[PDB]
Amino acid sequence: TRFTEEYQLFEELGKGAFSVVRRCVKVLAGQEYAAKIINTKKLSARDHQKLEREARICRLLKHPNIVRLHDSISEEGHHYLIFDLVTGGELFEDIVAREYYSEADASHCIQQILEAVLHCHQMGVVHRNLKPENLLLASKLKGAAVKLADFGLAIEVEGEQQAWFGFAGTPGYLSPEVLRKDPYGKPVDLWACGVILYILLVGYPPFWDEDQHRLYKQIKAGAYDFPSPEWDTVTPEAKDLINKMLTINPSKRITAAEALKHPWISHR
Amino acid sequence: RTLDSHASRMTQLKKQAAL
Ligand SMILES: Nc1ncnc2c1ncn2[C@@H]1O[C@H](COP(=O)(O)OP(=O)(O)OP(=O)(O)O)[C@@H](O)[C@H]1O
Ligand SMILES: [Mg+2]
Repeated sequence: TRFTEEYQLFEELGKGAFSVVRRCVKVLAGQEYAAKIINTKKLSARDHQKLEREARICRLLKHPNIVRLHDSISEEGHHYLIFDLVTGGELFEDIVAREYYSEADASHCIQQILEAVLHCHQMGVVHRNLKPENLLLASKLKGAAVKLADFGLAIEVEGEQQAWFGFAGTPGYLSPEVLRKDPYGKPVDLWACGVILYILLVGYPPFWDEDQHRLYKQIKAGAYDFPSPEWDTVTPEAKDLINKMLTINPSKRITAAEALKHPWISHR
Repeated sequence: RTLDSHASRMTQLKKQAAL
C-alpha cells in the first residue's frame, strides 16, 4: 500500500516477540514518530485480527498520558503501527536506575497513570496488563511525563458489567479475582496500580516468589506488608492508598476516580 | 533467597513476560 510512500525508517528502538520498533519520520510533515513493524508472513489471519483489534482500541484513546496511535497500515508481509515517539525508555528501567522514587516524584508519576487508567475505564477499556514495562517516559528527567502503552491484552466492557474475559496479564500484577477464575472488570487495573505504586516507592514488588504457585498463593491472600528500615520513613497516607488499591475484594477496592481524589495525590 | 534488607529486596524487581 502507502507506508514506504509517506514515512522513512531510522534506528531500531527495541525488539518484541514478533516485532521491531524503529524511529520513523512522515516525509511530507517532517514529523518524528515511533513505528512498530510486525511480520504478517510469520502470522496466521487469526493473529492478523488480534493485531487490528489492538489498533482499533488504541485509536479510541486520545489522552496526554496514553501513547496515541496516528496511523495503522497493512503492506505485503508487514504491518506498521505509528505511535507517538517517546525517547525516555520504560518506567521499569528508570526505577531500577534510581533504586526507588521520592514520594513527591512517585505521586506525580502514579497520578498521571491513574489519569490514563480513568480515561481507559470511562471509554469502556480495561488494560489487564499494567506494569512499569508498559509505561514509557517522555524523558529520563526527574518529574517526566509518563504515557501508557501495549493494549495487546486490552478488552471492552459494557458499563460496570463484570465477566470472565479469560486468564491474561503478567503474574506479578494479576488481580486476586483473575487467579480465583472469578468474573472481573475495571478493578483489575486498580489492583495493578497498587503493585506499581509500591514498586515506585521502595524498588521491589509487594508480592514475589521464584516458584509461581507461591507467588499466586501470596496475591490471593493479600500478603503484602511495609518492611523496615525503608518503609518506616514513608508517610502513612502513601501506605493508605496502596492498602485501598490492594484491597483483596474488588468491589471495596478504590476506583481510578476515587484514587485521583485521595489526599496523597491532591494536597496543598 | 533475599535477606531482611532493603538492598536485598530490590533484587526481587525483574521484568516479567505475560501469561
Ligand atoms: N512509542 C514508542 N516510542 C519509543 N520507544 C518505544 C515505543 N514503543 C515501544 N518502544 C520501545 O521498544 C520496546 C518494544 O516494546 P514491544 O511492545 O515491542 O514489546 P514486545 O516484547 O513485542 O511485547 P508487546 O508487543 O506485547 O508490548 C518498548 O518496551 C520500548 O523499549
Ligand atoms: Mg513489552
